[PDB]
Amino acid sequence: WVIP
Amino acid sequence: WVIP
Amino acid sequence: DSCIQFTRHASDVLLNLNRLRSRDILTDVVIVVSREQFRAHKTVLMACSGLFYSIFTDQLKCNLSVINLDPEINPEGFCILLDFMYTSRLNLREGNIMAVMATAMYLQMEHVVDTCRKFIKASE
Amino acid sequence: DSCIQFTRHASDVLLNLNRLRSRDILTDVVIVVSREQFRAHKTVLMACSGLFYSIFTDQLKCNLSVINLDPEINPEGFCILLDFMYTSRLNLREGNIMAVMATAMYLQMEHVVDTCRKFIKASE
Ligand SMILES: O=C1Cc2cc(Nc3ncnc(Cl)c3Cl)ccc2N1
Ligand SMILES: O=C1Cc2cc(Nc3ncnc(Cl)c3Cl)ccc2N1
Ligand SMILES: [Cl-]
Ligand SMILES: [Cl-]
Repeated sequence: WVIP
Repeated sequence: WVIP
Repeated sequence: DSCIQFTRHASDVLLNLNRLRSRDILTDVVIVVSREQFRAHKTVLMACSGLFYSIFTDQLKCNLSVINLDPEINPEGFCILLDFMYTSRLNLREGNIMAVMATAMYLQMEHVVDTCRKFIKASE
Repeated sequence: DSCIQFTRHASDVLLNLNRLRSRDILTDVVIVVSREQFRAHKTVLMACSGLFYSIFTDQLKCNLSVINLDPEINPEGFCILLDFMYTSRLNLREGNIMAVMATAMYLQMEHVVDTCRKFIKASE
């Protein structure tokens, strides 16, 4: 999971 | 395009 | 093999599937979550959820145009997960995390369940 | 927004759509390319090809279960492009590049047309  |  | 790979292809496909969903093109099922209805493509639901994969591979349920979810399922939690299925983006907030995690557990979306558990653990 | 994004989600969706295609699950069209038949999902074809997008948004053609391609289309070129649609991997070889490029032009798959043009230019 990432900060887009 | 890339070499996978 | 000796194939070449187009890096953005999977993302471009999902973007177009979401555009078809937004314009209600070739949607073949309505998911009923209490008073709320959500139109979608059976193939995308199956590709994202262990629960929908089981439902739509069933020889009788594969032909249904309407699927009713368990009454304990929260429509907003479902809406957030349906948006994630079609975009890869999850709108996870303090006010919805419990509903999102419960819905992801029911829908069998293990990567979502995992991030909800981690976000909850950090707040404890 | 304040969404989080699952990096591998689009790739995982496409992988599952290809698994459904391989098991012939919820395929809703057969593409006829001379003597050869290819089963697929209309939504994936539309998501990958300008030609299929135009065909399946047409109010009469959207309901057809069989689509016949132009007789000049090579079945192997089509097969290679159908595999690319469902995997992001293109099996481009000296022996098939001309058929693949002609099929990609007909199908309106601009990124494929672009790499074929570049690979041909390098060999000249
Ligand atoms: O957490 C998850 C996400 C998910 C998706 C699916 N889907 C598929 N799996 C295998 N082959 C096929 Cl053909 C599909 Cl469609 C099944 C289980 C789960 N669990
Ligand atoms: O080279 C290409 C690949 C391609 C795909 C599509 N597909 C879609 N485009 C916009 N909205 C929607 Cl809803 C879809 Cl399905 C249209 C044109 C082209 N050209
Ligand atoms: Cl997931
Ligand atoms: Cl393309």
